[PDB]
Amino acid sequence: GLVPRGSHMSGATEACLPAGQRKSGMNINFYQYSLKDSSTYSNAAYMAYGYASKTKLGSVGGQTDISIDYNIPCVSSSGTFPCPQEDSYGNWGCKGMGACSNSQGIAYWSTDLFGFYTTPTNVTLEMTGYFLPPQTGSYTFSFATVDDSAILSVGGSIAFECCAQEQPPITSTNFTINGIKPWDGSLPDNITGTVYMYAGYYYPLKVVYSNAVSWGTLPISVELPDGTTVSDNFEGYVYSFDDDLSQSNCTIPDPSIH
Ligand SMILES: [Cl-]
Ligand code: NA
Ligand code: NA
Repeated sequence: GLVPRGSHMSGATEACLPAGQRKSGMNINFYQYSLKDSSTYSNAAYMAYGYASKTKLGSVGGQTDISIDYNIPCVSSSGTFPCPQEDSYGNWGCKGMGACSNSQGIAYWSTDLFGFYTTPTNVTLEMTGYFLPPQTGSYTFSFATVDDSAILSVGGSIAFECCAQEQPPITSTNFTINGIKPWDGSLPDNITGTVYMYAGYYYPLKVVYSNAVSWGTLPISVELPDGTTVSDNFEGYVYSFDDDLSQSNCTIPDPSIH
């Protein structure tokens, strides 16, 4: 037939064609989150949008390396150095450093999260931008682990609205990856999610990440239609556009027929 039929029951992911100046990387907004609060970040509403009701701490733009790997200090006999989580032992030391004199349970200040000075022990952040698929097909995003709670959303009206990257968060809880910390322990059941994407359309992407104490971890990857994996450094795939709420044609509700 002359035209493609379209994804069944209007099932294609919404994408966008912003007409403004494209900028490399994602924007990161930082919000207050309380030290040792193991409940707030277990709620879907909080992780989708409620985080923005807490105080905004600041922001950084243009971020292409988006994985998180925050290691608390070990105040050791040889100086103060970050301790890989898997090297921590006892009550407590860090392998190759001896015993640590400092508490694992206090807030720590660092620029490890995107160069922004804050407390990676206890914070929530929102990454926004647009993913640009180079190839049409199935993309599988993943979190290798999650310390402590995280979601990933892809698509217009799921991550955010087209041409409206900078707006307050939308209320969708239709997460592509639900890595929300379970109520009473365990890892979330599944930390991959798949999206079918058409080459050359800009797909809204939101990651919301929260930590309550100590180590923070969110190693982000995507497997491309050709079977290759991109991990941590998403340069060439992720972009930002300043809002243009007046660009009438920006939203492509069905890229499979556009
Ligand atoms: Cl040691
Ligand atoms: Na780590
Ligand atoms: Na943690």
